[PDB]
Amino acid sequence: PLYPVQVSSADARLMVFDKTEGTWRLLCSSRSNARVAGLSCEEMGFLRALTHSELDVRTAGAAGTSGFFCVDEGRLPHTQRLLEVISVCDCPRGRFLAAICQDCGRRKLP
Amino acid sequence: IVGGRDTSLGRWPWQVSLRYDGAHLCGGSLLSGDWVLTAAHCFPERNRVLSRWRVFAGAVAQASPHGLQLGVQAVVYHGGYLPFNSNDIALVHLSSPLPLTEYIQPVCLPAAGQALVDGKICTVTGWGNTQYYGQQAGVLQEARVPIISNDVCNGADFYGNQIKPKMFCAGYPEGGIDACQGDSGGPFVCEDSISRTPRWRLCGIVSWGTGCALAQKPGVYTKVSDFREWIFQAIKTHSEASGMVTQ
Ligand SMILES: NC(=[NH2+])c1ccc2[nH]c(-c3ccccc3[O-])nc2c1
Repeated sequence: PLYPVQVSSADARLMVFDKTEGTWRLLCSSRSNARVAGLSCEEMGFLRALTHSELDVRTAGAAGTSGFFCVDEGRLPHTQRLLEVISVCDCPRGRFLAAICQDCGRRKLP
Repeated sequence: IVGGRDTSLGRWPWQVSLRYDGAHLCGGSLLSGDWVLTAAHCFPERNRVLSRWRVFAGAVAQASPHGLQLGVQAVVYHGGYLPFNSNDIALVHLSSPLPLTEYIQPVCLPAAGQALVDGKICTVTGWGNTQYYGQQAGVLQEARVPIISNDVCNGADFYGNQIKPKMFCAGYPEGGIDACQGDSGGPFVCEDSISRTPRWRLCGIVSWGTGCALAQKPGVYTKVSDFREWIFQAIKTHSEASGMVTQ
C-alpha cells in the first residue's frame, strides 16, 4: 500500500511510481524545481518543502529507479496532483530533484 | 477524554493547549513550529482578542513550568462554518515559532487521495473533562477509538442524519471511551507506513458530540483530508496576516 510518491531518507531524491513498469522513476530537474518540490511534499502529507537540490546520476547513482519522469511545466500550475503532469522522458542532463520536506509524525525519544 | 489514561512526555509531541485569559479551552495540533490546526468553534465572539490567547506546548501537565507559551498572531477560520457544524476548522499562526525538540514536533496530514479506513483504531488526546460532570484532566490523556461508518452514525439510533460528509464519528456503540468538553480542536491521529516509515497523521479534529461516552452518541470529528487544499492555501495566503480572518 505504498504511496506513489516517495522521498529517500538517504539523500531526499524524489521517486514516483510508474505503474506500467512497477518501478519508481526519478524527476528530471527543470526550471520549476521549487514548485515541483513544494507540490511533492504537499502530496505526500508533509506541509512544505524546506529546500530542494539537484543530484547527478553520475555522482549519486540511480538508487534503484528505472528512468525519469519530466514535468509539463506549462500544466504544472494547474495541478493539485503531481502524477497528472508527468511523462517519461530521457532527461539528457541526468540531473534529478531532491526535496527536503518538513519532517512530521514521528516521536524523537530514545 | 473519558475512559483514557495518563500519557507521558514526547508521546504526542504535536498536542498543544489553547488558553484564553488563563483557562484551557481547546486542544490543537502543530502543523509546523508556527501553525496550529484546531476547530473554528473555539473562537466565538467572546473569545476573539488575540492578545488574550496563549498556546502551551511541550508538557503533558497543565501546570508544568517547563512548557512553552507563545502568543497568537492570527486565526484563520473557515468561512463555511455557518455558526459564525460543518467546516469546524481553523488555523492559528503563532507570533513566533516554537523550537522543535523531542517534546514539540508537528504531525503529518493525510496524503492526497488517502482515505479514512472504517474500523481502524486511532488515538485521540486532550486535557478535557474525564467525565461530562467532571473536571479537566491535570495530565494529558490518551484513548484509542475506532472509526465508525457514516451509514451507522447517521442512523436514527445514533445521530439520525446529522453527520455531514466532511465529518466522521469514532467511538464504541457501547460508549465508555470518548472525547469530551475541553478536548475540542485537538487531534484524532492514525499511524501508517505508506511513506515506508511509520508516521502519525491528523485524520480528524475533535469537534462535538452529545454528552460524552454515552452509548450510541460517539464523538464527531472534522475530516481533515477534505480540507487539505484549504490548509495549504490559507498558510500561503495569510502567513503575514494578523487578526481573525476567514478563508
Ligand atoms: N462528546 C464529545 N465527543 C465531545 C468532544 C468535544 C467537545 N467539545 C465540547 C464542547 C462543549 C461546550 C463548549 C465547547 C466545546 O468544545 N463538547 C464536546 C463533546
